[PDB]
Amino acid sequence: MNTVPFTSAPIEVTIGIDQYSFNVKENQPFHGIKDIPIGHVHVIHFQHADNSSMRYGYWFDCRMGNFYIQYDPKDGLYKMMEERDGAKFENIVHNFKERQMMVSYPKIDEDDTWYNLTEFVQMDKIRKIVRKDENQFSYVDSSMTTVQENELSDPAHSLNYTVINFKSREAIRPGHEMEDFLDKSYYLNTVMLQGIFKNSSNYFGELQFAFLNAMFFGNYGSSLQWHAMIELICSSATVPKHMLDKLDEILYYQIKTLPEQYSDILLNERVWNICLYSSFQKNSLHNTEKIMENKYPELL
Amino acid sequence: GAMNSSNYAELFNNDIKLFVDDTNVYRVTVHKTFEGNVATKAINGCIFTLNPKTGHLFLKIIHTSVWAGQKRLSQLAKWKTAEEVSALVRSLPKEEQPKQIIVTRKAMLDPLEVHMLDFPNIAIRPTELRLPFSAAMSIDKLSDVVMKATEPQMVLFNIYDDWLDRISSYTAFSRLTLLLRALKTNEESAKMILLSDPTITIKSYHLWPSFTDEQWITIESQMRDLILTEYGRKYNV
Ligand SMILES: NCC(=O)N1CCc2sccc2C1
Ligand SMILES: NCC(=O)N1CCc2sccc2C1
Repeated sequence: MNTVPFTSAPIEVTIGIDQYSFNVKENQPFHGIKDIPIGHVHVIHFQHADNSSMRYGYWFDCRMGNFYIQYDPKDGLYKMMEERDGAKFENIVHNFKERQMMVSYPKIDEDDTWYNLTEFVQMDKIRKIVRKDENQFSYVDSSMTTVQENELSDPAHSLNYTVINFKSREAIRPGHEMEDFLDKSYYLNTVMLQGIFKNSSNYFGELQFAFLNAMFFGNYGSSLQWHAMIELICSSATVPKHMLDKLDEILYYQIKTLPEQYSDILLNERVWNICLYSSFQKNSLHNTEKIMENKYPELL
Repeated sequence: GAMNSSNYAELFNNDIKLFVDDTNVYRVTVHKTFEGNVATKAINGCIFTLNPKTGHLFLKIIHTSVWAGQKRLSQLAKWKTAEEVSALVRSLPKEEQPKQIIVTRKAMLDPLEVHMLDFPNIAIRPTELRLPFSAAMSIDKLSDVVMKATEPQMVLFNIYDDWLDRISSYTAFSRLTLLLRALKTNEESAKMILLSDPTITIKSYHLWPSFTDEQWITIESQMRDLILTEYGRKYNV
């Protein structure tokens, strides 16, 4: 179990750690989160009490370093930092745990939600979508745009998702125009899976990361990426049977974790109605279709 | 964006453009089988691709053989149309290629867009206008060449005959759309109007009769009557 200590909490902020959220009052004696499960990526995120504009946060993996949070009063946000001196860090954390100033990652033991949402998400792949290579952790906020978005304005601060575009020469083989546009298996299995992602684990990893950035930061470009990656699979007549079975499970837990009161913006009616009711895979996502119908029969 | 009555003069400026109508590409007769079921028999069709400024009709005849052994024909027809239009553009010298292609039905947008990915600078556009191009098979010489074809074939016609010698392309298009609207609302009446007078003839290389300027005003008037009437006979007004 690892620890993300905080230097202090000078401004009133709602802090989220994965799917959980808690409030810290201005200058309350808060010195971090302890008992964070090793073996997964994590995200620690922030919404200031004063300005509900800009949710922001940090993707990290405690196996890759000792990280802490410190408010910066010049740039006005809680910044993640790495401590290189290991003995210094252990001593800081031990003092804060002794004085009981850290809240506890409240993992119910029966609870596999965070695993099911980050199964294929790797820190090494996150870092290639979010470029800032002097840090082992990756910053994301609500306003960041995607590479494809910038093609439709700062590249250093972009989300470098894999561009998917159904009416593009990458997507459409000369001479197979109708075939490839109505059944995207070529683009899925050859261009993206074999060519770009190499395997379905990396594909599912980007899909899961996009959903999480959409849900936790309301990042609009990530929501577009998540829906596109779903649509490309649902619109392919030929998909490995293990990928369809895993997709159903992935989407189930995403739909299950989604806040009910954000479903109106984070879910695209056209994509979901097509995927569940018109597409080649309309019959292949039983768990996802059942939870969608019981939880959001309106959207449909 | 889409084309409507607001931007109606753009059709006659100096940017090359083509209208594409696919209505007549996949044509069938429906009939009963000996077992009392219903089947279709396809007949020859055509793509109607027209430069509205010059009257240049590129009429691509779609022979029934193109459908043999194919499924989902009404959907294939749209992609067949787009493949032929793309082939037509590629066959033209760069300086004759259109800068815009306007489709008369929105279902052609994605098929044409996908076939034209190689032409990023050709705009594919829909229209809000209700253009009567489907009545093109009511023009006798066009219907005749489509029905006699025994193989795929492209036939070149000027849909304005010689009109541009006397009238502008705005006026010629307006006359065309009036003639075609009439033919579409009441083909028999429309055609009686056009050929009532034995003394007026159609030149061998023309589609429409050789009318004087004065006779066109009378003709054009007679066509507007028909379209109003048949709108009463159809709306009891
Ligand atoms: N949302 C109720 C709350 O205030 N909690 C529960 C979630 C977490 S995770 C660490 C501390 C807390 C405190
Ligand atoms: N005066 C020439 C003319 O009208 N043409 C020839 C070129 C083409 S391309 C399609 C139709 C036509 C009709």
